[PDB]
Amino acid sequence: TGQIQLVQSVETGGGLVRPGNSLKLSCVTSGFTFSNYQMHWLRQPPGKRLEWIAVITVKSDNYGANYVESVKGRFAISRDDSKSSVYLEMNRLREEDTATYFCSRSGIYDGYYAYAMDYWGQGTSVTVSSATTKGPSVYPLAPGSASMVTLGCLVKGYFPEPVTVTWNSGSLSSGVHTFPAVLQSDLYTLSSSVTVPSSTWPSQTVTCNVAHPASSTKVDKKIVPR
Amino acid sequence: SVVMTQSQKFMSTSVGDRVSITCKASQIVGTSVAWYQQKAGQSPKLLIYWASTRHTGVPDRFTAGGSGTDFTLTITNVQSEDLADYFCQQYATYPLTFGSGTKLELKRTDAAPTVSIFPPSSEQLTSGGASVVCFLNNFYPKDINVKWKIDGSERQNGVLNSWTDQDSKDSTYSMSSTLTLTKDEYERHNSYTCEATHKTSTSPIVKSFNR
Amino acid sequence: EAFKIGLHTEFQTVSFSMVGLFSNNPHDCPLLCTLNKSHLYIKGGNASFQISFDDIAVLLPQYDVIIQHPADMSWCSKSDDQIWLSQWFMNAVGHDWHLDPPFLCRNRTKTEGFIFQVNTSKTGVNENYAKKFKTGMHHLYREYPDSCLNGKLCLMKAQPTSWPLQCPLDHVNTLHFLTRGKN
Amino acid sequence: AFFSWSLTGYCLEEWMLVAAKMKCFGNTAVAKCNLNHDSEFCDMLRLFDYNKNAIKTLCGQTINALISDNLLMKNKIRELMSVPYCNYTKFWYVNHTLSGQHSLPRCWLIKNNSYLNISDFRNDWILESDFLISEMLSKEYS
Ligand SMILES: *[C@@H]1O[C@H](CO)[C@@H](O[C@@H]2O[C@H](CO)[C@@H](O[C@@H]3O[C@H](CO[C@H]4O[C@H](CO)[C@@H](O)[C@H](O)[C@@H]4O)[C@@H](O)[C@H](O[C@H]4O[C@H](CO)[C@@H](O)[C@H](O)[C@@H]4O)[C@@H]3O)[C@H](O)[C@H]2NC(C)=O)[C@H](O)[C@H]1NC(C)=O
Ligand SMILES: *[C@@H]1O[C@H](CO)[C@@H](O[C@@H]2O[C@H](CO)[C@@H](O[C@@H]3O[C@H](CO)[C@@H](O)[C@H](O[C@H]4O[C@H](CO)[C@@H](O)[C@H](O)[C@@H]4O)[C@@H]3O)[C@H](O)[C@H]2NC(C)=O)[C@H](O)[C@H]1NC(C)=O
Ligand SMILES: *[C@@H]1O[C@H](CO[C@@H]2O[C@@H](C)[C@@H](O)[C@@H](O)[C@@H]2O)[C@@H](O[C@@H]2O[C@H](CO)[C@@H](O[C@@H]3O[C@H](CO)[C@@H](O)[C@H](O)[C@@H]3O)[C@H](O)[C@H]2NC(C)=O)[C@H](O)[C@H]1NC(C)=O
Ligand SMILES: *[C@@H]1O[C@H](CO[C@@H]2O[C@@H](C)[C@@H](O)[C@@H](O)[C@@H]2O)[C@@H](O[C@@H]2O[C@H](CO)[C@@H](O)[C@H](O)[C@H]2NC(C)=O)[C@H](O)[C@H]1NC(C)=O
Ligand SMILES: *[C@@H]1O[C@H](CO)[C@@H](O[C@@H]2O[C@H](CO)[C@@H](O)[C@H](O)[C@H]2NC(C)=O)[C@H](O)[C@H]1NC(C)=O
Repeated sequence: TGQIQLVQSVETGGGLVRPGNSLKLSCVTSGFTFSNYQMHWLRQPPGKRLEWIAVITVKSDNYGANYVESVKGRFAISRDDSKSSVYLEMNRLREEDTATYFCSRSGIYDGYYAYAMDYWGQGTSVTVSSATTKGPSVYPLAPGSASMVTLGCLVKGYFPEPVTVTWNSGSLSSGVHTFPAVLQSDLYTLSSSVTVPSSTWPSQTVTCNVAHPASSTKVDKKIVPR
Repeated sequence: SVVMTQSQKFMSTSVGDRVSITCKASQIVGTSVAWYQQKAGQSPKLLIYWASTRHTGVPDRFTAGGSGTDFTLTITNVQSEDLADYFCQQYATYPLTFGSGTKLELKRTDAAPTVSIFPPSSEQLTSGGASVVCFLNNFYPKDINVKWKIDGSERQNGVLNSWTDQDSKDSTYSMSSTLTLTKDEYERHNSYTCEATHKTSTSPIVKSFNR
Repeated sequence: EAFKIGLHTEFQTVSFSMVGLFSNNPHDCPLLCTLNKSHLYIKGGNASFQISFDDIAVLLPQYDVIIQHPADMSWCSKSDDQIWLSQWFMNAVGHDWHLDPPFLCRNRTKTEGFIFQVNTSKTGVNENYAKKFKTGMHHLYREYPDSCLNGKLCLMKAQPTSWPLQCPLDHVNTLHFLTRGKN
Repeated sequence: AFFSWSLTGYCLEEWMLVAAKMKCFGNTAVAKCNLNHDSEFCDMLRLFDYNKNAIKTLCGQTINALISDNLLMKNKIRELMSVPYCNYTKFWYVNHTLSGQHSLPRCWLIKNNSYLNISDFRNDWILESDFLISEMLSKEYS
């Protein structure tokens, strides 16, 4: 047989859902007899450790399933052996279910069946939030005082992630530091810095280019000296 | 639930050294332990199972041991490709639980932060807000403390701090601090100071602005 | 094979076929076969177990089902054949449900699979039990390849398996299993 | 309470032997099997006969009426003491080719998973070949 492959997907809609709605993840496999292996669903929340969610076994054991306590009654793991696929239906979603979800396979180890995962899916980001899509507000950061000069670009009040920040359409690459976004009041905030020579600025124009695809926002902010 | 404790969140090393990541279970789990590697939050990679058996395809740089509650993953002759996150897992009882994780970073010579303070923009003041920014770029090690002095008084209400991971080229870290006040409270005062404390110098590095 | 002892008398042989003995009967009789030094097998009814010996504690007393009385094995499996074969095996090896240490099985609600584990380690306070078990295995398996060394940890695990179609048929093992199985 | 499967010229079917060809043993020899519980050959014959009966008329309820428990225990103890023992598989007998009279087959013992060399039990088939002659002349005189 060929390459072992496990590819996840969202059956209906995208990974962004509101609190209270449903969501069905799927995971299709190839390269092994799917009907002979037990399949698991797990999730990794941002900042928190990996959590086991569910397991489903084979036909010999009547497609039995086991769940963690927090998802019992809300989640349902299923499998279609004819399509070599495993599915996780998630109902009554809460903001605490925001995580990267994984399907995984468990096999036999040293001659004994155990729940160590030997193959994983690529991951499906799932965000449960009641925040509304809004483009960002871009503010330039210039120093008040007059070899190397560091300038900035502040991107505040946007949802959802991500936003793409560049400096002069990518011309300025060395000396650029873009920091991870932080969530406050259900809106995201980001800062970017660029270090250009005293010859480059303010003699030549330095402009940060911010792109938010969800709101279709393309902003070019030139940093003007104080 | 069984708690798999990895007390070292980060661990630095150099190419060629030998590194040892530990894991401690809150309950006795025998040898029902697996070790996994993960990069950039992507799909994890099975490395060790039954506490001491290496998975097929894993280089022989990875070994592991332990039985009961104390388990240890050892990487001899570390390579650049081995820099990643590593975590343990027990499968002795439901629910399966994993360790918090240990990020393996690259050891580097010390560097001091470049501090730069930025007053709020005029466009932001028009919108009723005022964000004072402070960049601290390219430092090593990552252990830094940042304080804010508004007219001398130390402020902690409104601080938003964002840290970046170790850069792939210079192996340094960077950080941004942001004070989000209203326009009125911003105009209430005159001087703003960003103070940094790093082990490169005992004197805290200060960058301030007026008006 | 044959040869002549005199000119009128002759030495001759006759060999029985175990294929015909175990194929032309409708009674489901237990099969005990030794495939190699590390893997033993036992079939009974619709149940079939691979028996192995190593230092891996697949089960732990804190998390798995402790078996102290045959009835306790109701939680080990959903197939009555597996429970009955496990009880019959533990009876045949000579396990005393009254005075011997309890053994372990996996709860049937867990989905790893059926399995049961006996300490069998020939060390310390277990050494008497480990001896008796050994003796039992010498009666149930002809030329029993003992893998449990002295002073070492050697837990036995029995788990479901497909019967090896290439395992030798030995009826002496079945006879010993049927005779010792009485209780 | 005799509790011994009576056999009652006994011929062995093709599926019973590795020779894949029927083999008949005289009445005088199989008559010794009746109520004799120190012959592995008779125990094997009783097992095969009980099986052939059952597929015409759940396992191991009448086992002690087919095999001798003490003989099985003896052979197991001999295996464990690293001396030759019986595998209940191959059996040998002496046959007077002229008249067709033969002895009751005895077990061909094994040691270290190998059948004993013939010389290593010659005293057995010499003695047997003696007794056979003795019981042929006793039949001729009757
Ligand atoms: C009681 O004890 C006796 C003696 O130990 C056993 O008899 C032996 O049984 C084994 C199997 O348990 C037999 O081994 C097989 O023999 C084949 C060759 O046999 C021929 O050649 C030998 C001499 O070399 C003659 O003695 C014999 O009569 C035959 O003419 C091989 O083909 C086998 O090897 C292959 O087996 C499998 C088949 O699927 C393959 O997958 C393997 O890879 C391998 O190539 C095998 O070795 C042995 O021949 C028997 N000896 C005899 C009859 O003298 C009894 O079986 C035992 N009774 C029990 C256990 O109930
Ligand atoms: C199957 O049975 C076997 C044999 O009974 C059993 O293995 C033994 O387990 C015991 C524990 O029950 C081990 O006892 C240890 O032995 C040595 C002396 O030989 C001591 O060092 C130990 O005590 C010290 O160390 C402990 C470490 O945590 C401390 O807690 C303690 O305070 C002491 O400082 C301890 O008594 C014994 O070594 C093993 N033997 C072997 C050969 O492994 C096994 O656990 C059973 N298996 C099961 C039930 O699955
Ligand atoms: C005793 O027999 C068992 C059972 O295996 C079966 O019988 C053997 C005699 C052979 O004919 C086998 O092909 C047959 O299936 C043997 O167990 C098997 O051992 C092999 C080799 O060690 C194992 O293969 C390895 O398995 C791991 C995990 O999959 C991989 O890392 C390796 O790539 C390799 O394939 C195999 O898993 C194992 N099978 C079972 C069911 O246990 C056993 O080795 C044998 N012992 C001796 C001493 O001969
Ligand atoms: C065998 O297991 C059942 C089920 O246990 C639950 O599921 C397991 C997979 C595992 O996650 C356990 O921790 C779960 O409790 C046990 O029966 C349950 O017992 C619990 C309390 O222990 C009770 O709340 C449930 O209602 C019970 N469920 C049922 C269906 O009866 C059972 O006790 C276990 N057997 C033994 C011998 O331990
Ligand atoms: C003892 O030897 C005799 C003589 O070889 C065997 O009887 C012969 O069997 C063949 C068929 O195999 C017949 O064709 C002959 O006519 C028979 N000769 C007789 C009866 O004198 C006899 O089978 C042997 N006995 C055993 C138990 O093997």
